[PDB]
Amino acid sequence: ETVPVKLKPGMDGPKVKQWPLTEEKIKALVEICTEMEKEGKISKIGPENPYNTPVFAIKKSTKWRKLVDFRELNKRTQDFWEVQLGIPHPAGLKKKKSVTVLDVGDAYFSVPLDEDFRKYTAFTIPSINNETPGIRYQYNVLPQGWKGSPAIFQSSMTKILEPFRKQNPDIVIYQYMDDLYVGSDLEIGQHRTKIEELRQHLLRWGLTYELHPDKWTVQPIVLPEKDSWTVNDIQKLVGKLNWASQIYPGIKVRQLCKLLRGTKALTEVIPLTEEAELELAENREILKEPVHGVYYDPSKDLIAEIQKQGQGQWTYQIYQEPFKNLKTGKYARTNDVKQLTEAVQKITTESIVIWGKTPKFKLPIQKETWETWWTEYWQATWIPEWEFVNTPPLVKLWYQL
Amino acid sequence: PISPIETVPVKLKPGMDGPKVKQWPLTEEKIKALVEICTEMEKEGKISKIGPENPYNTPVFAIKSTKWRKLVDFRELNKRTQDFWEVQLGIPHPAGLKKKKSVTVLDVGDAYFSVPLDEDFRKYTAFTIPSINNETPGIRYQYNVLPQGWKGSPAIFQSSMTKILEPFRKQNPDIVIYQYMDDLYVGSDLEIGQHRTKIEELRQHLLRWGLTTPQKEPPFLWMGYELHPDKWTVQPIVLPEKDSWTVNDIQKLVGKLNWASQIYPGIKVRQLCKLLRGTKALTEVIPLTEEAELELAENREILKEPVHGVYYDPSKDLIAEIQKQGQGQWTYQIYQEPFKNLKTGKYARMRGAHTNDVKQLTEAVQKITTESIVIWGKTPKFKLPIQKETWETWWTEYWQATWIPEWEFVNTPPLVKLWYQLEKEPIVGAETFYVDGAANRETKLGKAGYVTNRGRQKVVTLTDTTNQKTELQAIYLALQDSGLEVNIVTDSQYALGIIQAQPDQSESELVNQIIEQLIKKEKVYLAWVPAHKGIG
Ligand SMILES: COc1cc(F)c(C(=O)c2ccnc(Nc3ccc(C#N)cc3)n2)c(F)c1
Repeated sequence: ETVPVKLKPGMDGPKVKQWPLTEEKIKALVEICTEMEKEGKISKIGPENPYNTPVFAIKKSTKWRKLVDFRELNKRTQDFWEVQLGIPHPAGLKKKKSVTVLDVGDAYFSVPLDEDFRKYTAFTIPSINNETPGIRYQYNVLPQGWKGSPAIFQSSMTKILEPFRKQNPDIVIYQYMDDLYVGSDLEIGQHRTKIEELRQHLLRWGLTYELHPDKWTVQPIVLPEKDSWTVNDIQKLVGKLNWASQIYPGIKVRQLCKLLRGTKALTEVIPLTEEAELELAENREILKEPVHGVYYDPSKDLIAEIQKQGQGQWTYQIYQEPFKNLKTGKYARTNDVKQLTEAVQKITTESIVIWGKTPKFKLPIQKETWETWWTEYWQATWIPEWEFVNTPPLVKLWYQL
Repeated sequence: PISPIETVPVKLKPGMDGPKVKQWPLTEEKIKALVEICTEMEKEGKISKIGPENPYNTPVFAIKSTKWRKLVDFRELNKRTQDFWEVQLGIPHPAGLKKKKSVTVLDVGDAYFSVPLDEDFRKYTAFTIPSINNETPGIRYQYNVLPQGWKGSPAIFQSSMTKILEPFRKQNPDIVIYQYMDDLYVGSDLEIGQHRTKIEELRQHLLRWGLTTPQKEPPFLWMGYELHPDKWTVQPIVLPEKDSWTVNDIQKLVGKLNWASQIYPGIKVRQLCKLLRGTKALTEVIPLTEEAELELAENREILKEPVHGVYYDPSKDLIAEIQKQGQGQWTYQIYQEPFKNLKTGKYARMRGAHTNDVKQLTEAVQKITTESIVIWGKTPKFKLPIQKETWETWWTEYWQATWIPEWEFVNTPPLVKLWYQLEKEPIVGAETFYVDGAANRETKLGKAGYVTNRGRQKVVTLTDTTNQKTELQAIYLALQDSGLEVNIVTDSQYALGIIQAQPDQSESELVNQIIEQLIKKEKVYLAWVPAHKGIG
């Protein structure tokens, strides 16, 4: 049976250009698509389908896997998968000691896609140097990467997980696009054993990564530990505090701009006055707590900003309204683009676990460079929204650790 | 013939109904022409007489050797027809083609008229040969095949042709067939004998499907290229020798040089292009500046010897070499064996108001990388005129992420280098300038000045300025008056932003002058402070 899918009101299907692919990935996509056609998941199509969403190959471990970029289709179908069939997000997920991520994309390929929606899922396998017109397909089944798929499969997913949920009432299982997030408080051993039990239930239905949300603790903006303070050091201090007070209610800076008056040499050493190291230390303590007055709004989009620090470390903030930070963090250790790509995936994963939503990313990189390289290191099954930005380098020196 | 192929189903736009344009009255000779033509077309099955039941119409007419042509004006049916997939999302580049022993072009005769139209759609293609002075009922036909000038015809034809070729392609992997409009280019590595044989089998296969075909021999003119089986080049480029250059002459000259630059190394057009700048009449004469005239000469020299490119050997790496030509102009060549270019190119676009050569080189590299993936499906190995140390210095410190594929230093001056560095720490024993700049929005007046830790103080006044400009001025002030070493405190994120990117070139003269200063210095530390917080 098929569930009726209708796009947004008065809006047409996606017509997104296929970004150039290298030969190895074009090959992988031919291999993969010949098999799926053989298995009836997709069918060739004719010129009378004007639609087109981008497709690419990743690895996710040397098995090529096909990644369809349904970001546009998702925008244009959002009434269907958010309002008519929305999957609710559990607030307790972020509270579990251990959250394991299981790929269940294989499930959708057993459900037929509404015959009248299929045309909107067209994609192209292009050829090198355009020597032969692209190979064109559309889906016959719920495709991976479309937010419509888990919305439709929702009914069958809860049937499958029903036994396991009943037998383990303190496990939270959350579905976001092609993945299941499974959270418990068990000892890591018992937790893993429970995941293995969950696989078996999945395994009977055609469905053949470990987080620790508790440890997730904000990176508090940090104020230099010193005994010796030059004019420069204090200047940088006021700069970093000034900016913090944009976010943190009750950040005071005056007893420090106190010592910063007079046009004194930058290198000149300046004694920390009593009030000064007091106002300073008080700010330290405010900077350790969460922002008073900032709250997630379910109707609003999430934004993520990333800054290249140096030396393989990146800082980020997630907000909905600028300077009203919902979360801040850092990320560890090669290649700039590789690290950015990794950081974006980590941040998206946390974002899904916390709000059941992915952020729109402001990325500090030239468009064509991100575009050229990101799939060489992309491991996830989803793709966040992104845009390309020219980072204020002041913004970034306020987030060092 | 009319291909026995399946038809492609087609629909009007949701909401829309078939066209109903009233047939204008035609002169009797025009009427006579159309009747003869439609009779011949009817006999071959191209069209069908239709009844008065069919309510759709499109205006038909006829144009003048003393042969007549039937023009069906499909403006209305077209805007009411569905959108189709694009025929070509791109055009091959010769540099991407593999060398071939023999190459043949067959043109499909009467392409559109040899493919059937979806029966459910034909009705909307109804047209009407008017009677003399429009007194009686017209003669009404509808199309059975793809109409000339209809929206869906290029796509459905190409798809039909692709569908048809599929067998032959599958039974003939070592043969290359390229579909372009109503031509087929066919290439193989067979000796002429077995080739012309494979070519006949292809024809016979086309014939069984309703497509007739011739045979032209190389070189083939196509998309402004000249294709041989072992080399390629651009269409013959003739640079006018003339005493007076109009805007339109210079436009066409820049167009030809740009096109020629795909294979003629080091073509330049910056100075020619500067002439075009401005509001300017097509017919207006533009005297060539000296640099423009020097440019014309150099290209002139470059274009004398015919140059061809080689084809791609997939068993070998691609080497890409880039050189700075100066003034934000970059040139490159791509070869697999030195120095037999597959193609050349140039890059000159300014991305932003302020940059340096390292940023520009990186952009050039990015443009070439994308282009290689399109043409050859892999990235080239780069040879760049920049030291490894220079490059890793800059991009580790810079806030933007970057990454360029495998590359290595090549000593081909000018070399790319950063022309100053900004200190990482306050400098001891150097004057600290607290600079400040500001503009009254209401009057355009602006003061720009400074106070140092050594009591030096100065304030100039500026006119028709802006806060942005005055803040740059204040920094420029402090650089002029200071010694080879200097600390500078500003509240301008804006000036700070620009200067921290180590620009070496800019659109603002202020910023160029500030760049003058910085290169002259021996040490410069720039510091930012929050404005109005009464810092110094
Ligand atoms: C627009 O003409 C064409 C002709 C073509 F076959 C193609 C190809 O698809 C193609 C594919 C592989 N090698 C060559 N090699 C090749 C083809 C023709 C000549 C010649 N002359 C030399 C080499 N051509 C194409 F993209 C454009």
